[PDB]
Parts: sequence; C-alpha cells; structure tokens
Amino acid sequence: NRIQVILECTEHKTSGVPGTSRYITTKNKKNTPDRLEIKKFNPILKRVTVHKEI
Amino acid sequence: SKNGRESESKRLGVKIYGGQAAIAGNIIVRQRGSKHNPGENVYISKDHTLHARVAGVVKFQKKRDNKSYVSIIPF
RNA sequence: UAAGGUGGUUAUUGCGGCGGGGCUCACCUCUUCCCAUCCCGAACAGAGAAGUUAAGCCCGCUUGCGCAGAUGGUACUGCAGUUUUGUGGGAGAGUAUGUCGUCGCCUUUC
RNA sequence: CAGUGGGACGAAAAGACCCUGUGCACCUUUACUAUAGCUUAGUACUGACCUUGGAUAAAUGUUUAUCUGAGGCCUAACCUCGCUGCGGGGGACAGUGCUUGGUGGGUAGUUUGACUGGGGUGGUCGCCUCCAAAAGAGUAACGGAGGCUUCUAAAGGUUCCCUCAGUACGCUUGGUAACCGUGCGUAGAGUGCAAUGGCAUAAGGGAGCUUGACUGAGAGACAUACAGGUCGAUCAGGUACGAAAGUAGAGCAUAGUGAUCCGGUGGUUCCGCAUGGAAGGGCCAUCGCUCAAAGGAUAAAAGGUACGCCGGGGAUAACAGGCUGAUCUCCCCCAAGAGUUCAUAUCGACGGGGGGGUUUGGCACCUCGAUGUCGGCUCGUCACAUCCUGGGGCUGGAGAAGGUCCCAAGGG
RNA sequence: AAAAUCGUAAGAUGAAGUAUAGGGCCUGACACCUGCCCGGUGCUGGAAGGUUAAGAGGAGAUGUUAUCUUCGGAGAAGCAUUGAAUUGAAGCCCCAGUAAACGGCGGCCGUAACUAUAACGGUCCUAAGGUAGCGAAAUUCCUUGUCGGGUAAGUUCCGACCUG
RNA sequence: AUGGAUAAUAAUCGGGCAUAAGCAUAUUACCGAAGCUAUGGAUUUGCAAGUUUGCAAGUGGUAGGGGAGCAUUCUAACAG
RNA sequence: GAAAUAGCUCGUACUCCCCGAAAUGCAUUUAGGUGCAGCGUUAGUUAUAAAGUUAUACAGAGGUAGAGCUACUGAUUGGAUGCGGGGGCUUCACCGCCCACCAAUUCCUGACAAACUCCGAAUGCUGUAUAAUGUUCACUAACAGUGAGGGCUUGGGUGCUAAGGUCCAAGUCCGAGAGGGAAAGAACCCAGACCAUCAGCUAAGGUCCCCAAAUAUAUGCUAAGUUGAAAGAACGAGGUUUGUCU
RNA sequence: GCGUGCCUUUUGCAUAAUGAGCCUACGAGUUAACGCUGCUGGCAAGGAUAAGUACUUCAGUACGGAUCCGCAGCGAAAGCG
RNA sequence: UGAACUGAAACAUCUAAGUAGGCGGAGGAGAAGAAAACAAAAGUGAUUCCGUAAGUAGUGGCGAGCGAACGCGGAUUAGCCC
Repeated sequence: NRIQVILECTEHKTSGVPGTSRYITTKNKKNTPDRLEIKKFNPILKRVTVHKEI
Repeated sequence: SKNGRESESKRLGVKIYGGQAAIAGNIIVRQRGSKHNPGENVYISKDHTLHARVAGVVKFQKKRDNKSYVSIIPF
C-alpha cells in the first residue's frame, strides 16, 4: 500500500527560471489519498513553496 | 534442528575511560539505551551514544541512585 | 533568633506516629475582567483581606517501617608443585551497630 | 636336499565397492537453446476473360478508369502419359527460390549448488535479539530459544500539561473482571510487530499550531580484508513552534534487505565527429531483479548409467584391527516379599557398584599405485565363564533321583 | 508419379508389384474367453467464436528549413526516422469421436437364533471403482501363513483355504 | 596393609632379585645432558683503528627470503 | 589441429654462511583452489627521536566465579491459619444447619536456575608517570609460503562428567627440534645442538648387579613380595601403629 | 658401548603408506616482446632515439628529433589554472 | 568452402579462427594500384612495405577479450588505354 510519491513545486515552472524542484517521499495509497500537498523549501527560488503530489 | 541463527555483534562497550583525554567529537560510550547519562560538556545522540563537546578529561562519577553521569573536565 | 526563596550532597537525607508556631507562607471569599475545564473557578488565571493554624509548611521527640553497616571467619581466585599445599587478593549472606540529616547564597527580622 | 604352505599386511593389475573433479562419454524426458524433416501464408516463375463483395479519384444512391478479397472458365507458360514431333490428362494449380507462424530428443551443444561426524534422505543458506562467551572488544558446532522482507502524513517537529498495571472499601443494571468516588500503589503498565537495554524531573498519554520527513555540507571518532556500515559538533540561505532562551537535517535504540551491467522518467547551450540543429552521450534526482543458493559465475537449463571411463583419496564409508561401553553378558551390595510359619534350601522386585570385550553401536586412528567378503571341508591350538567323567558344602537331602554353590582344563 | 526408406539433388528400393498387394506397431500354436473408464497424454474430424506470424496499408507524431514573426514562436514543399486503425493462414483455446492407442479401475459405519460374518441399508469422493479367471504364485514383507500327503525327522515339493 | 572372578600364542617391578634393595620425614657425599664453565679455532651484525685487528650480542631449523663461491663447454686479450 | 585441458598424482641435479613462519579471519558454483587481511625476508625511514616489552604507584568501566532470592521471573520442602467451592444425615426450601478431603490470601522455615539478580571478587583490559631491556615497535617498496594441524593443562558446549571423539577460548610443545630420564613412546619431566678436546660443575632422575654413582646415616611403619611403573569401586573384617574423648 | 636405510606425502612413517634389480649415457624454471623493484653508469630541466641514409678493410663511424617520458594540476565536460 | 579442443576458472553470445583441413589456377613473385579518396577552414594528391601514432578512439553476456584511423618520418616512384 505504501507508494513512492514525488512532490513537485507548484509555483515553479511559471516564471522564466530553468529547473524544477522535487521531493521524493513515501505515502500510503489507502490511508492518505488525494494528492498530498506539503510546504517545502524550493532551492531554486530560495523560498518555501507548496509542492503537490504528481 | 531449528536453532542455527544468530546476528553479528555490534561491538558495543565503553570507549575512552574516566581518566583519559578526549577531543571535540570523540565517542565516549556506545550503548543500547541511556544507561550512562550525559553530564557536563557531554551530549547524547540518537542511538544513545555519548559524545564529547570540548577537549578535556573524562569522569564518570556514579551518583543519584546508581546512575552514571559521564562528564568532561576541560583542560 | 525565626521565616521565605534558590542550589550542592547516591534515603545515615525517605515513610509513619506524637506535641508546638505564624510580620513574610498557606488555606480562606468572589468570578465583571485576562485565562480554562473533552462537565465542573476541582486545577489554571484574575480581583480581595471576614477568618484561621484546622491542613500544607517549619521545629522537638520516636528504632516503629525503611536505608547504611563493621571486626573476625568462610567461599572463590592469580603464581609455583602436586593426594597433600605455600604465598598474595578477598567476597556475598549474617551479627554487633548507626541514622529522625548536612553544607552555601539572598530578603524581612532578634 | 625332499615335502606343507602360517607370515614377509607375499607377486599381478596407479581398487572395478564409496567419496571426489564447477572431468569425460553415452542414453532419456514434460530441462535450456538451436536445427534436419513436415507443414501454413506472402512473394517470383504466373497468364487472358465472366460473376460476386470492399477502397480510392472525378462527375451529376449509380456511372466511368485502378487496387484488393473469392469463385468459374480458357490455353499459352509449367507438369505428366501413349506412339515416334503429334494424340491425350491436368493447368496458372503443383514443384522450386526468398521471408515467415506451428510442430519436431530424429539430431547437436550444454546445465543440473554447497554445508554435512562417509554420501544420499531430512534440515539450512540473507538480516535482527538473548545464552553458549570464561565481569574490555572479538570468539565455533546439523548447540539451546524466537522474529523480518514492514508500518506512521501522523506513531514526525515545537509549546503547555497529565500519570501508569493492580488492589481494598462503596454503588441500579453490573456479576469485583465494564464506568464512577476515596485510599494504597517507583513502575509489576505502556513504548505497532521477536528479545535485550532504557524511560515517571518520561522515551508513556492529551490539547494548540505546523511540515526540519529543508537546501549546500561534514570538525572528530567507533567498526573495520575490500565493498560497505554507525554516530556526529560548528557555518551559510530560508522556515515551524515558543514571550524568550531554545528545539527541530524523521520515528526510545538495535531487523524490514540486493553490488555491477542494461533500460525508463524529470531537470541541465556540459559534449555533440566540416559548420547549424538533431540522434546519442555525460552530470543530478529517481524507477525496474523472493538475482531467497540473498558478495548476485548466463537474458536463457532437468535426470540415469549394474555398459561405464579417466584423474586422486585411507583428507572419506563397507570387512578386519584400534580407543569407550550406550547396547550385550556375568558377578557383587541392601532386602519389600514369594517360599504352610522362615528374607538369603530356591527365587527375589524397587535401587546401587564393578569385571570381559564374544552382539548391535560411537569415533574415524594404519591400509583405496588392492589388508579377497558369508557358509561348509581338512588341520588344529588356546581360555575357563565346566556339558560328561573326578573331589566336596548346604538343602524345603528318609534311600534312589534332584536343586544350588565351591575346586578342577587330563581326555572326550 | 502409392505410402515408407537412402541422398544436397538426379536417382534407387518398394516393384518390372498394385489392396487376397505393400509399410508402422503389439500379441505369439490350439480350447474358452478378452469386463468398465475418453478425466490426463496421444490420434481423427469439425470450425460458428477468441488469440495469433511475415507481407500489404499509412490516422498521426518527430528532425531539418523557404518564409513570416520587435523577442518568444509558427512553419508550405522536399528529404529521413517512427508509426496506430484495416486485412492476414496454420496452430492453440473450443466441439465430438477413439482404449487389441499410452494409461487407470475407491473407503467408512450399522445390521440375521450361541459365537462369528454380513445377503442388506446409510454416507463421502471419482472417469470408473476392476468382471470372468487364478491366487501364499518366477508376484506374499509378517511367513518356516493354516489344514492334508509324502519322510523316523521336510524353511524345499504337491493339493486345499483367501487376510491378493 | 587385607577380601572383593577372570580371556583366550608364555609370562613380567624392564630382569636378577630384595623383608630392605618397600614406604614416610630429615641430612651429607657422589653419578648424571650437545645445559654452564675451562682451552683451541671459524663465522654474522654493531662500534673504532686502518686498509686485518680489538670489544659487545649472537651462530637448531621445514615452507620460504638474502649473501658469497666451485666445477663443466665455448669465446676475447696477455702469458704458457 | 596438438606440446587440447588437468583447481589432480609423481619428479625437480653443486657447496658454504645469515634470517625464518602458518595450518587463523572474511568472501567464493566455495570447502583438498583461490582473492584480501594475519604471521616471514631484504632494503630504506622517526634523532634535542619515536615506539615496543615486563613490573610498580595512581585512576577508570564491567556483572564471570561466588552468593542470594520475603529483591523480581520461573521452580520448590515442611508447619499455621481455610476466606470460599466439591461430598454424607435433617427436611416443603443447592433454605436455616452439623461434619472429613482437595483447598485463595498472609506469616515462618529449608533451598534451585546458561537464557533470575537487591549484591559481587581474583584476574584480565585501558591511560599517565616511574624503574629495568634497547629496535625487539611503527611506516614505505619488492618477494614469498601458509590458509588439512595435533598432544598436554585450564574454562566450557555436545556426547553416556565415554573415547587417542568433536567444536571454541587462555598458555606451552611437536609441527620445524637435536641431547638426558621414565625399558622401548612426535607432545610427559629436564633442557634450545658453531665446531674440536681421553677437562670440570650441575638440572630432571638416581647410587646392590645388568648399568655411572651410598649394600650411607637418623627415626617409625609394612608381613602383604603389598611394593620396587601407572591405575580401581559399592560393601565386609577381632591385621597392625598412633592422638583425643570415654 | 651406541645405533629400527633413503625419497615423497603427512598432525604424525622403521612402518606392514609410495617408489627404485644394478651400472653407464639422456632427463625437467629457458627464450622473445612489453613492464616493476635493488645495485651500478652517462647526461641532467632536460633525457633518448626508431625506421632509414652515407662512407668503409662490410652479419661489423657519422647522420637521422618522426616520436616517447618528465617539467602543473583540478573537473564527467565546457573550462579554469 | 571451413571445424573442434581451449579461454571465459561452469556455459549457450563471444574467443579459439577465417586458424587447422579440403578444392582450383597463375607467376617469380602474387594481390592491390591512379580517387564517385582523405582532411577541415589550413591543406595532401595512385598502390605496397617499415617505425611511431597506440594498446589511443572505440567495441564487448561492456565479461573473457578484440582493437583502428588521421597526421608524421622513410624504401621505391609511372602512368595510361576503351
């Protein structure tokens, strides 16, 4: 049930800045469904941004 | 039979003793659970390992209902 | 001298029982406000000073429960030879016994 | 000198029985990978016309010029027969070449693990906890006990708080084992999951807010054949909680795992074969292996040999020898009884102490460049733990026949 | 122009034969007979339905750029890579047959006058639960089974029983 | 000290044999090895003199490692 | 082809001098082979040198031997209570009773444990300084062999507190080792072989002869040839010497 | 008086584990290419030539700098140094 | 036309190896030989052989292993016919 999720930054890919911020975490496909969203530090933009599960 | 399995030893025990010198990051005691508690200039890690904080001389000084409190006298 | 606050000391410092005390400590009266109960001003928080040592707290006594604990002997054991032993180390348990703490720094007091 | 053959583990054959070698050979199949042959379709040799269907192009549901799927017919390629080029039988079929799917031990190349108180059978192969382990660390057995191939978006972070299990006394259901009230209760609870250690001034439980389960990194140490593994303090950029100090780079800590190659996904003017792109590759993040025989020899793999062969082993078994008695046989010690009464004329349970090495075993110490194995025949020889003959004691011995014990190996 | 056999082929045997003939396989004179099972593996026939090769076919996508776009980017034609719909046989799945084709052919419980047994009844599972015949056997471990004969004495032998 | 059975080719303090030549304690002398020492000699390292000597420590040895050399056949020079 | 391959057996030729091991650990289609580590040789480095070895003084952590359990977990001998349940009589009423066993909790004693600990040594380990010995220590380079071990003493597991059995740990020896003693024995006791000598002193063990040295001294025991090599039982006995009580 | 041949394999052999009837002759770590260590030699921030060519009394001095190693490293790479 | 033993410490891709072997033809030599070639912003100009480049680029169950080319220095030098 425990799957591997990839939280990619959401405010990224909208500005003229090359790159993409991602976080490779684990989750449960039964206990926590519906595309978990978590605030993580974006190393490209140098600020905390909400990353949503792909 | 059904008894032929065992695991490798973790090489626990007591590192630098209570009369020897240590430095800023020397492991003092490796334990499974805090049976040697940290004192002055000595902290504990995630695995209940005792680390030194500054250079000095180790001192155990068991006290308070037979509980070892490892500390470091700076020098 | 007495009390309050705050620390060091592995309960010989603790638990219990019996008497004494209150400028400070504590109960004690209320919930408008600050604050809170998965229900309750019980606890926490605030506003006061009618009463009280009754209790908490502090003193004096108590071997009662706990805690500490010898000297001597014994077990065990390093080295040397051996059926024996000689040289050193030396417990645990138990007995006699001890303990109703001790050491600092601040404020009000005499 | 003539006769018999007990020994020289006598001579002969680098044991043919057993084990072994990532040795060989042959054979088998529902092991792997191929192939001869057989067979299906497409295509070339292979052509002319009618019927029936589909598609494209044009014009106003049909028509006209093509492609294709099928049938029928014709002879003119191609095949066959009879007379010596004809007269018949088929016919664009069959045969053949290339490309393909299925069968195919008919054939060929190979694989088929190790540990092991001989080898098979059974069991195990990686990781974690306790004992063995002899008070630093480490330390083996097919030694004694158990678990793992995970889980939590909260079972993570911070701030503020709370105290367990059990038991006694009371109370409708309710029963002293449900909830409640008052005492006693240093830990006997709980800490997801085995064990050990730890934890109440909590690592156990609750509430509020949150995502540090961040980015760039690693002073110094512990383990250490290597590959790997474990802990960790300062600094910078932005965060969560908290009034602030301060804490937070995942869980109370030890198990929850798989190297390399190859391939996939996201980011990246890093390179990109004359130049500019691209294919592709490189760097960072990450995915795919019960490779479980878990340091994984291939992407891909099972058996028989008494028809066997070669190279070695007493490193290792079967006969015999050797050490020890578990088993075997014999004796002795105590005596509850049985013997009409009376333990020991005779037997003797429940227990104990030894002698012998004749049985079945344990070990694997000499022999696998050979120590010929059961039974019977001939020839004997030795011990006495005596079957007869010989000499005695006791008797539940009237005599004769008995029972038991002692001495005795000359002959049978 | 047989099947089949040898060969790369041509060719040859079969056969200067032709179903009362020629191959493949089992059993083994003669007498009586030769039971049940098509589940599994082989063989034959069918082909409505599913899957399925090469070869045809080319919706769309990608690379390059004439040109247009202040930048970004879009991009006709040509040239190349990659290609999905559609068509596509045998075989396999499927349907039925075949055992003188390979192969297979069961248990428990209760019950009749003294005992014993069960003609009989209940129940579970199969494709079927082994018929006739024989039976201590070239097949039987217990075993030197049990009874009779042979011998003074018979682990061998003969004739019986049936717990094969 | 004594009784508590013994194994098969002829046996055992090693044998003769011993009443101590057995056992227990104490003492003295002696024997006893390639151990130690006395004499002679050779060799390896380290230290000095020189161009061999002196002193100190050594000198069992398998697998294995290092250093100095002998003989054999032939070749180049000088001398036979 | 071809001198196929052989992780296998066998063989491997002159001399002298110096040094000198291992039979262990981790992996392995691996176990009688290898790779790395451990142990060896040669050469070079640390100098106002460093490191080693033994002992002493000081200072540390431990949970073995031992001990104890009313200090937990499990087991456990004997007495005191017996709350309450099972069984006999009395009866309308497992109703009010009367009687003997298994019997909760508590107290007192006796005592067990590798996977029990309220306790807990000796030794061993680590660090500093000192005192003895001086490269024995450590580092680099090159080259190897070994990776079948075994006996004895001690602490253990398994086995039958059996094995010249087997698997570990702390030492020594053989392996690779001559000489002397036990009569002869790879390991037992003494002792580490540069040669030569018709020299002396000793170790273990012995002094009647074989066979070197005491028929030596003092005291007592044994009558069994016990014994003079090693090694024995439960259980008997009016053998003898000797101490105490009686 | 003392003294159980030799070799090989072995924890361990007089071993009754292997091998040899004896003598004479033959018989087993050699060479090439490419490297690494120890000693020695030339040159020295430089060192060395290969194939080849010329002369000559000819299987035996001069020339030949192509090229190789070292002098600067880090990074996958652009690149920096 | 064309193997296998062997190596990969097994083995099938691979190596061994286009080797051994078999068949046919020619000459003192044979083959090749005059660019539908290299190279890269600078250039060379037929083929053959020797030394470097170089154990480099690359290839490979990316395992065992296999392994060029460009450029440079030399021997020789020659171009023509449908």
